[PDB]
Amino acid sequence: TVVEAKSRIAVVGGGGSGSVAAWLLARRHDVTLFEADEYLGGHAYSHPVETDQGTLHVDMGVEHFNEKLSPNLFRLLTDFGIGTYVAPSSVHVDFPGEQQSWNNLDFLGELREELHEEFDRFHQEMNQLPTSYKQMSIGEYLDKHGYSKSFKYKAMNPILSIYSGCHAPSLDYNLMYVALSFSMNLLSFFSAGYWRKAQGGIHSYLARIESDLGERVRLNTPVEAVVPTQSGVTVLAGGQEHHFDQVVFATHADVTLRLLRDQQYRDLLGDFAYVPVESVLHQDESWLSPAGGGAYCQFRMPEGFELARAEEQMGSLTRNCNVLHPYRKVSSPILITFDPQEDVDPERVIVRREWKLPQLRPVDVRRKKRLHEIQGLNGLWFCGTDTSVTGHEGAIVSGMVIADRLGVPHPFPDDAPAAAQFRGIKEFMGV
Amino acid sequence: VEAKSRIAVVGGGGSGSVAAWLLARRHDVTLFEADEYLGGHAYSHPVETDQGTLHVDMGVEHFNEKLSPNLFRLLTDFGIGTYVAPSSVHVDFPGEQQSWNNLDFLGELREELHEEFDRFHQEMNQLPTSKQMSIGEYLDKHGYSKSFKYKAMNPILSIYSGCHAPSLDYNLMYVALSFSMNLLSFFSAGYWRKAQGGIHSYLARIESDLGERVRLNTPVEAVVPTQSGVTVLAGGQEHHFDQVVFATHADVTLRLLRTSDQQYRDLLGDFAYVPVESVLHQDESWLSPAGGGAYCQFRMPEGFELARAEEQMGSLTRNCNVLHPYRKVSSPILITFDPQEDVDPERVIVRREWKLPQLRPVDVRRKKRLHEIQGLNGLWFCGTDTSVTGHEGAIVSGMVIADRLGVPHPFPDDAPAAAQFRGIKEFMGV
Ligand SMILES: Cc1cc2nc3c(=O)[nH]c(=O)nc-3n(C[C@H](O)[C@H](O)[C@H](O)COP(=O)(O)OP(=O)(O)OC[C@H]3O[C@@H](n4cnc5c(N)ncnc54)[C@H](O)[C@@H]3O)c2cc1C
Ligand SMILES: Cc1cc2nc3c(=O)[nH]c(=O)nc-3n(C[C@H](O)[C@H](O)[C@H](O)COP(=O)(O)OP(=O)(O)OC[C@H]3O[C@@H](n4cnc5c(N)ncnc54)[C@H](O)[C@@H]3O)c2cc1C
Ligand code: NA
Ligand code: NA
Repeated sequence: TVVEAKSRIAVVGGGGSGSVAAWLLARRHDVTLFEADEYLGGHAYSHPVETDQGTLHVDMGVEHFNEKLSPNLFRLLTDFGIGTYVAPSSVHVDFPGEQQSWNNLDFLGELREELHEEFDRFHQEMNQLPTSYKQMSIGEYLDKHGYSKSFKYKAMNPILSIYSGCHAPSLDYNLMYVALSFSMNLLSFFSAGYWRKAQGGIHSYLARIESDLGERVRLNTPVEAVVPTQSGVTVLAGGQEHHFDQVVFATHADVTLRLLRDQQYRDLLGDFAYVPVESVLHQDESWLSPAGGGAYCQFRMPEGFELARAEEQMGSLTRNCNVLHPYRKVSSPILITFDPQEDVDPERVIVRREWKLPQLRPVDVRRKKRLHEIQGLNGLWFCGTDTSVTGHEGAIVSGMVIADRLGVPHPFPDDAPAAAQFRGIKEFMGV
Repeated sequence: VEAKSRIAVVGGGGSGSVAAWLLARRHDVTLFEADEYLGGHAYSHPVETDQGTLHVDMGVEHFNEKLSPNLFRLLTDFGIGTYVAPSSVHVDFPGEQQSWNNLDFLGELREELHEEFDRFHQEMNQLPTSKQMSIGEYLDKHGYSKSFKYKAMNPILSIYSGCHAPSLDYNLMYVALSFSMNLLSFFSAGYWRKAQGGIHSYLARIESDLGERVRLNTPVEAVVPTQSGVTVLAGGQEHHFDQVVFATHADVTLRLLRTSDQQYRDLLGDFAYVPVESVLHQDESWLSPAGGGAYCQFRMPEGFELARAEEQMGSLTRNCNVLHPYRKVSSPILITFDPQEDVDPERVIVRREWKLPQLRPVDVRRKKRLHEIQGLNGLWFCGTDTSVTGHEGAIVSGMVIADRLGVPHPFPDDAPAAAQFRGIKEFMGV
């Protein structure tokens, strides 16, 4: 397929992937970016919180990345003159009994006493692993390598749930992803992980992308349908018909399919599994740990847990924002509880967000790769979290891959690691 | 070099011992050791406590499975366990609340320097993927404060370079790598492992495995390559060998060597060292009043002058009671390296005097050049001075020499251990 310059190209979905694709495609082509909600970024949302220090753009979805893991995102932020800061992944885990806890800052707690030897063995086994087990599950490994049910549900499951989704079948996800998160110091039982945050919310780089695009962006304009035709492609958005030569989808595969209007498409876009996530921005200081109230990530398992019913019981993850270095002078509590099990005072709740995260079982990964088939067929292209590897870097680099295929080359060839990532994703996507 | 040859090993530290142990296979080896034990820098001193006798690591104590694969397999095969001893660091300076640590964000120095600690980590991480300059030159060219240089950079580097060392003159890549690999960090404790029951445990085993091939308290006096073979003068006796392997520091190697070739002085002279004094004591007045929970505690004495900063050195204490096996103990276990202030003689268990090599790019360039005199006049060189830094660097150079003498790398199966060996063998130019 040959795509001429100055073509009319639409971008459906304006999250991180859409926005990057739209922004690079604004060079070379005439682009329009359709976004259902009142802002750019989607999972990258920074909610304004009023405080004594000013207005804070509090990250409720996407929060963390770093310069090793996310090179392209890092250069992008740099060039936009956006600073990053270190937000170490300090973790404290609370369970029902007296002193029934553990943390990655000190060696205190009954669970630490009960489990230290397994935390220690785990780190060794994880590190020796990347160097069978090709697509294995973390749960299968734990069982086959004699780890206690206590480690499985009191250590493994909570740590995995500091992201990776609480509702998610965390113990079923790919072994290599856990082995890598541990070797790369993203998760650890002995130290806080090396995580970075963007200066003045993650939205900062999107807010710039938004200005740079200007009139090309349609906020509050949900697409209703994308109909490829003999002539070109027809987009029905915000009660109007639009004529384009190409259409780029940066929406979740389920949304992509509902908007697309062949049953090869139903095969490749249907069956994509998701996990509900509820981010709750609140100020109810009763969620803070009485012993670990100084750690960034605080996990709490409610009363009547019962280790035998462990698959049924679920804990809640709170994020102590006041522990973030920019929020040090701020006097008002800033908490984020994901999927709260116990109650959260409605009087103290700033806002709630309801999102869906893709599952990461090797089958889901196998599904993603297969999309290479419908790429650049009937003037359609697919990018986003569902077409790429996990994380923000994965999403925004996927948008870069599609933009590159439409004659806008990778913006940072100079940056060796950023070029390597792009080469990786382009290869993963089969584009 | 034919099999069943008579080979001597001068120096019985980690490198010697590993080389001797692998060379016991294929050849008839003798291991000469000046001191009463095997290991040298790897020393574990017995300390009596209510819970038991502890083999307290006073020299070499840190490694991990990523950094030290060969050392790790060696320990495993000998049935020796390892534990996590995170590199928690607290830095104390003369004023009120004039400190910083890698566990929390408290302290005046933390307030004064947070932005630079943060910038540093980014710059370090982006660097190996981008420099034969010093850490000091980099710091200066990249606008870092003299406060950062002497109150943050210099103390953190102290953990393994020694409070004395012109640490700021050491190569940049060594710092860039120590930071990217989470060995040193201003935001988290480093992933460091310790051997269970002291580091000596693996040496104590090689000692048994060698038996009568080991000659302790037998300092070599001279190594004279002859027309016939080589002649070793050790403990007032003449010994006849076909090959001689030196696992002693280059300065010691030269003093022992008697060759009449100027080149030897060129390659072995000019090697720079740094004195280190390890002090195993129980004087709790060395613990930080604020950071007494961190593993590595640095203290700069009163009258520090930021302008005279090159002249003043601080002292590094190691809070052993923070180690997980030492958690039930009730007697303080401290190790102060190069104490500036007075340490109570009533509370001093023992002292050790050692010398560490300098790691300026010139020193690194010297090490590589030794490839010239290797396997000449029936002599071979291994050790800390012929290899990259650390215990792995040391024992793997002993393995490289053993492999050159027909004893192949013992762990080809272990992919990372094979890769390290391939690396060192290449670095050494052997
Ligand atoms: C709670 C949460 C926390 C996360 N934390 C991290 C983290 O710290 N780091 C990290 O790297 N990743 C994290 N992620 C993963 C995240 O999904 C990705 O990082 C990335 O943001 C996904 O980008 P995306 O644009 O493909 O998806 P989305 O962000 O979901 O973008 C899709 C967009 O399409 C829009 N859209 C939907 N329907 C229509 C329509 N009809 N017409 C037009 N537009 C439409 C949506 O409104 C949305 O803006 C997190 C995700 C969640 C949900
Ligand atoms: C205080 C200190 C702490 C350290 N901590 C660490 C750490 O945590 N981790 C790490 O990886 N590295 C550490 N090191 C670095 C250390 O030098 C190496 O890890 C390694 O132990 C060096 O091995 P080596 O055998 O080459 O040198 P050495 O250990 O010094 O061995 C040389 C041996 O030669 C002997 N010898 C000297 N003269 C003669 C003679 N005339 N005849 C015969 N034998 C002789 C000596 O007695 C000694 O046993 C530390 C070093 C010191 C001094
Ligand atoms: Na600690
Ligand atoms: Na912290």
